[PDB]
Amino acid sequence: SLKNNSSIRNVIMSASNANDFQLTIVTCKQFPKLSCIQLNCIDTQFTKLLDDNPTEFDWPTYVDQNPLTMHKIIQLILWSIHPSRQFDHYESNQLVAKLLLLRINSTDEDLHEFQIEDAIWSLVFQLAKNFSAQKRVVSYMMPSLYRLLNILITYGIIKVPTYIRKLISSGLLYLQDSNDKFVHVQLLINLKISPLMKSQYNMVLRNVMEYDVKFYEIFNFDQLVEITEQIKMRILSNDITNLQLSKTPLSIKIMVAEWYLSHLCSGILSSVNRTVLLKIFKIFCIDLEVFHHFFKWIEFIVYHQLLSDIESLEALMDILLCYQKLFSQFINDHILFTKTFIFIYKKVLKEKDVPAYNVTSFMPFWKFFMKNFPFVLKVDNDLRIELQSVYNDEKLKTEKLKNDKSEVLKVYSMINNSNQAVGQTWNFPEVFQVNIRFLLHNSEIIDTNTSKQFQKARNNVMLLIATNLKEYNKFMSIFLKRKDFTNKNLIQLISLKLLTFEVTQNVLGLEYIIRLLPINLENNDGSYGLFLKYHKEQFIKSNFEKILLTCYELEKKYHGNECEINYYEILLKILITYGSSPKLLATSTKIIMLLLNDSVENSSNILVDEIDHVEYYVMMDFANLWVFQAFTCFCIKKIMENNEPAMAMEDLKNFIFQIIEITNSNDLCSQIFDQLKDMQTIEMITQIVEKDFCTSCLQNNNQKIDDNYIVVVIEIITSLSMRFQRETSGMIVISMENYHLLIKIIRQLSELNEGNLSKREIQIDAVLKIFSFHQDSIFQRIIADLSADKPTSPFIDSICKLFDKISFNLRLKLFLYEILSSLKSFAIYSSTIDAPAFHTSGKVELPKKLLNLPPFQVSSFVKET
Repeated sequence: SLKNNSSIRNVIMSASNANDFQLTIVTCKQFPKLSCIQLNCIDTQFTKLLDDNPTEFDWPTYVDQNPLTMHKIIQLILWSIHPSRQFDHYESNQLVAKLLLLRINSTDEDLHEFQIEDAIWSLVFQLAKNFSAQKRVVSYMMPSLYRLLNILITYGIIKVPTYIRKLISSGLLYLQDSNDKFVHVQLLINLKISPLMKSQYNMVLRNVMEYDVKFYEIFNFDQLVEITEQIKMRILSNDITNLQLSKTPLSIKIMVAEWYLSHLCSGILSSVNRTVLLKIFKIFCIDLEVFHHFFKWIEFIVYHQLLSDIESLEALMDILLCYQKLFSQFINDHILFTKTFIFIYKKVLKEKDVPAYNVTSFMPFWKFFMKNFPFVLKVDNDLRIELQSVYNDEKLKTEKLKNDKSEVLKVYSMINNSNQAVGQTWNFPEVFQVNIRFLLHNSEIIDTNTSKQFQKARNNVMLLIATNLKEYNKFMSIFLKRKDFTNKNLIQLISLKLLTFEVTQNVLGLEYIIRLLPINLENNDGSYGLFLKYHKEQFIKSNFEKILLTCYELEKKYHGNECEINYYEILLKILITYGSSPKLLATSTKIIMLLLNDSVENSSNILVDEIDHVEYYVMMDFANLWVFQAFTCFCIKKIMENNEPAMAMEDLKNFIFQIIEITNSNDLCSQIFDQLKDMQTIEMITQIVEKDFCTSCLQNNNQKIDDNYIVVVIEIITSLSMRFQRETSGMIVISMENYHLLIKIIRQLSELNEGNLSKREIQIDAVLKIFSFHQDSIFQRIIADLSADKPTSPFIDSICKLFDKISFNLRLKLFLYEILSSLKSFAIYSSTIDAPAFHTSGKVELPKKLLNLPPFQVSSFVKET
């Protein structure tokens, strides 16, 4: 409510980001300016995945501001962090679209988005390295928005008309204007019948000095032929090459996917094994047909079932899908489909029948679904019991021998005794030799070996652990080979518990270019799990700094890991803790420059000696990815506060805070910065944050003190002050502390000044009232004032009481809200006095005057109006 005035001011507005002069030297990238912060909203988005975020946002009417802001967040920071981010954004937009009551502020939103996309092109301009990365990354975000936007709320004709109007402006040659139109026109994914007349005509107009030139449509036909020929027979290498060739044009790939999807659906024979992984993986390369893959999977589900071993592997894909799985909305059918597979299986030779990956998915569905149905519940209950029963019967060795014998196919070599002792070595050796090459004539043997290894592990957990430990000690297996092994059967936890320093670096990043079973979840889970292990490894890794391999990799990994890791609330504290340590750890000015590296990496993310103010400006550039900025601010604040002199802290703390706030000079950004500085300070120390608030209160009082004398720039000053003061108050409330700094002289002076002139009160009433209300919001100051009256001799008048009375008299018709606040304060004061008078009564006699002024019934209520 502190920033209520600011919201009204916002109109159709746009955002342009300009690099700072200091930033240009360090090649820093500016973050597009935002009308509103909704930082809490930004924080929510990071932890939104695998939770029911959509129903809850509905509660807050942030569609006018947050939805536009949400698009920016989706575009800006997730490569692997938010796989379902564009889809999630579409869902958010879709929800808003569904909840439509008026034509106004609905259809236009799309127009505004188009304008924003156009704005991204403007930012790139000509020959700007910093601008290009932002614009280029912005161009990719715009392409994703165009795919999502086109499907639910976009017009092919309206977009074309806007582009035509735009060229007109660019009659005089402009380097920036020509490229953007061509780039956007190039992959708008328009319907073929509609697009040919319009797209070709547009190209003809821009044909001069254009590389694509004429016959853009023909290129689409040629691309479709190339995609189709490779797809029908073999051409696995060719398919990969086709994407590389077709990287330039997104639209051609989209057309090809539809043709591919139809062919897959038509074939009566069910897809199985490697082909399914290859079919989806190849399709995965083309970004546009995300839905098509899901539809194909469902149809496979709809169609006769494939091999059982493949089905287990297939679920892996579903697990990777995560939040994106929800978009398909085939969950009711899927449960039925899952049950159908359980019903369908008959001729399965695997005794173990492990369902842990499947059991985990079912558990996620129960937690995620939050609903009860007849078909779903019975199937889930039935699935848990069979796995439990096999484990209990797992100890018996006849079932183990029988399962082992079938894969082995030899009756005599049961190997029942010491199966782990010999089979594991064989499993370890047989699997290792052919997995890397992946040229085995028979697909059946590797699977059989894997099944045998799994069975042994299930049979004796302790024995399996011992065997795993033994393999590590021997160290006869290459690290590259080991990574492949970990993906399919070896446990990451065992690798994690005991590993070589060189091995640990290898363990963190795995290459999936070659076709293989998806291992996206285990790696994702470890990263999500902790911040101490990674930081510790980097620190230990950083110190050696040798051989230009592990050390080089570690620096890259740490920077990459922070960017990759989502700014979760739990994660942010860890991130702040690590960032603070990094900043705090450096003992030299040159290292200070190194942090510069982090900001550049964050604003890039592509696979003389100055002093404090430049750093403050760098902190100021930020839009949403504020964990790093917050940590830096907190460290700086802590250093300034800890000057070891009481006098020194006031001189420096006040100056630093004012400069940082003055430099920001904004609303949402300023609020975020104050909160971040406040949040970081509060997080590090509850008392230090309280100390900052007292300093802030003193700073606020000084600003408030000027108010009587200055009489100027109320709007700019109040917005920064209320927001900072409000944040401090929130922190204090959170800190469960009612303690406040004492500045009796300033509040009284302000009240007297306001009371004396009616006209003065009328001018800038909202700013004055909000400030006074914040000051009296806390009951700590009020209780102290009451004590003095009891303490003071005789019947001497109270200045504060007089000021309050004057305000009550004076505050008539200033604002509807102002009156309410005044009434509330008066009511609260009487209650406080009553609370104070709980012992024997100290006589005041000013209560009657106060009581008469505030009433909830009859004439008095009207009197307030």
